[PDB]
Amino acid sequence: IVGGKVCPKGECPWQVLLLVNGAQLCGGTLINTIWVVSAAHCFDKIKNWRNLIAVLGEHDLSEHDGDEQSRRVAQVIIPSTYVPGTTNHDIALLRLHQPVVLTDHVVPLCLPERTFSERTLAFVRFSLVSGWGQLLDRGATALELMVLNVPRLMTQDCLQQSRKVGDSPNITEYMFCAGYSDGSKDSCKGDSGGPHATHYRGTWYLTGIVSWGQGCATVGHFGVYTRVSQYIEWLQKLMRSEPRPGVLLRAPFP
Amino acid sequence: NTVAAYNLTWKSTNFKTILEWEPKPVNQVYTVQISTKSGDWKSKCFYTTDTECDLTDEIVKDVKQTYLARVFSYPAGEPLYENSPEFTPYLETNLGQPTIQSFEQVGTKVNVTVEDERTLVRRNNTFLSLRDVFGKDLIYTLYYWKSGKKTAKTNTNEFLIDVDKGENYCFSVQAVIPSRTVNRKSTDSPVECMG
Amino acid sequence: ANAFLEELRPGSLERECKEEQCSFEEAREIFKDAERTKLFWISYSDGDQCASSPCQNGGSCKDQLQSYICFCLPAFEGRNCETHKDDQLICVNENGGCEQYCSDHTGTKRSCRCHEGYSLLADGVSCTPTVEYPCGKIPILE
Ligand SMILES: C[C@@H](CCc1ccccc1)Nc1c(F)c(Oc2cccc(C(=N)N)c2)nc(Oc2ccccc2C(=O)O)c1F
Ligand SMILES: C[As](C)(=O)[O-]
Ligand SMILES: [Ca+2]
Ligand SMILES: [Ca+2]
Ligand SMILES: [Ca+2]
Ligand SMILES: [Ca+2]
Ligand SMILES: [Ca+2]
Ligand SMILES: [Ca+2]
Ligand SMILES: [Ca+2]
Ligand SMILES: [Ca+2]
Repeated sequence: IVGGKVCPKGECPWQVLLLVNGAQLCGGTLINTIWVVSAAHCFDKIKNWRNLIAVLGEHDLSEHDGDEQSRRVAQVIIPSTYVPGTTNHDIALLRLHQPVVLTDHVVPLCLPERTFSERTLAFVRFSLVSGWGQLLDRGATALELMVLNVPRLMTQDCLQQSRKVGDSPNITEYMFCAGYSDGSKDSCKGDSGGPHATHYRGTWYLTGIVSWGQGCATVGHFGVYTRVSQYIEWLQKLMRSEPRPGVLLRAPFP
Repeated sequence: NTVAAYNLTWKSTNFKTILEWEPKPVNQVYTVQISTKSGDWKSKCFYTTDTECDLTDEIVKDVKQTYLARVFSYPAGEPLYENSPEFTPYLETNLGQPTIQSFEQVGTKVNVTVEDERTLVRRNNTFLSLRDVFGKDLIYTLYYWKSGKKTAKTNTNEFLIDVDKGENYCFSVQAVIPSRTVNRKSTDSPVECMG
Repeated sequence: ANAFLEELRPGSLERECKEEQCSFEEAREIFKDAERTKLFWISYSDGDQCASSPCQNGGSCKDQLQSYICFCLPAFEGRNCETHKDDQLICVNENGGCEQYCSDHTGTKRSCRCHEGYSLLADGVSCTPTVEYPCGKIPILE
């Protein structure tokens, strides 16, 4: 996170830490006890498929305070339409091998239904963004979970207020922009997959997956997030499907 | 398909704020949204075929705040939209035309009173007057003739001018907000003369 | 107005313009000066827009210069008090008042629902947790 604050222990309970071969990989979002939502791009150059661990209740990467729980991931499902190295459809669904236990420091974020998100949650300005990513472009990673509040933007605005970079990948209907254009705050490499949660009438919902941007907190560029609302029923259909053997699964979208 | 709205204009007088825009709907309907620079967007005028939206009840919750609005176009069979210029009520809302409440002759001095025209700002169901809203920022300006054209200024609603005990003077006032540089003066009221 | 032997008498704003309805000359015949007659006339001719009785549903109307202002009762709004706020109860409006999910309805009233782990209260809009760890809640703060 660039320009955020350390989230206090327990106030970002749906934050998951993805580890591959023991190393820190990406963030995620607990959606219930067995599933977590992440970004498809974290798995692009992953070779060790059965060496994927999901850690919850985590806060400080430099200590084990017995609040953290880890499970191995049995399945990562990405849309067949996603093309590695690119930008579109950057979403992944992981089936935890064993269900974690909801505790004071382990609670899932609510995955809303398409219309509530599309017509209601889409209009609350600020939403939270968190993770253990770089504290600035190419800078170091954080040890304690970091949070950031960022204002959402309609794509037309996002396009109207950004420096016209002739190589920038188009912002599709599967993503939305959010953050600041003055280079002060933004998600950053290492946070991908993490949650963008919107608060509404006493409850928190999953509205976006940290996905991409032109370098962290660049002037004239907002961070772009995966539009989770477009994948609600796809997410639902998959959570109802029997475990198709093999860890990776490129399910058809939709 | 649709066509994005355009020429979104704010029209405001005594806080009755109404957003207008073009064009006239032809196989499309509109929806408007309002918000302060950093607040959640509130939808008003749902699927309206009209080219205007009454935003008074929203803007009068804090007249000193700055609001931006947008107008969406939906096909009548993210959508297109256009943002409105920004509008800070307190500094841009038009001061209606004033109204001389009376003009009592006290000896050689004559007292002219301007009535506090009601604004749309409410408080406990009641409507605050222009003076409860602007306070010391509101200056009323009196014009009076006997061939002549004299003026006077007051930071209340009453004037006391020296009339030549010999003729029937005439009046007309103007509300002025000195601090402004935009819509700082109102249209002159209807002329009132002593019979 | 002008009667047989009235203009033999010097003009009068009440008698001629307030009492009776005057013309532009008659007013000019009174105020004498062009600009003085103009100033009076611009207000004397740009009528009472509230005459067409344009403010509906109980609103009051303040006339203006080729315009007016409507002051509406609490449950109404719009340029002429046409909008009934009581009728705006649709999901695209404050999530239809629903705490969580709002289902819009045509002839029927909007109906609220909830997310797994919550239950709709009796008020028909609120949701209460049915389980110890409902989804969008931070235990340490709750
Ligand atoms: C998705 C794809 C499209 C290609 C592309 C990449 C960049 C720009 C346009 C297209 N490419 C990528 C990203 F978009 C990306 O995005 C952001 C991630 C977080 C924050 C960002 C920000 N807000 N600045 C931007 N991070 C990427 O890699 C990481 C490298 C080092 C460490 C962590 C990384 C990671 O997290 O995956 C990456 F490969
Ligand atoms: C949203 As963009 C083009 O600034 O990166
Ligand atoms: Ca730890
Ligand atoms: Ca006459
Ligand atoms: Ca006459
Ligand atoms: Ca007469
Ligand atoms: Ca008469
Ligand atoms: Ca004459
Ligand atoms: Ca005459
Ligand atoms: Ca008039």
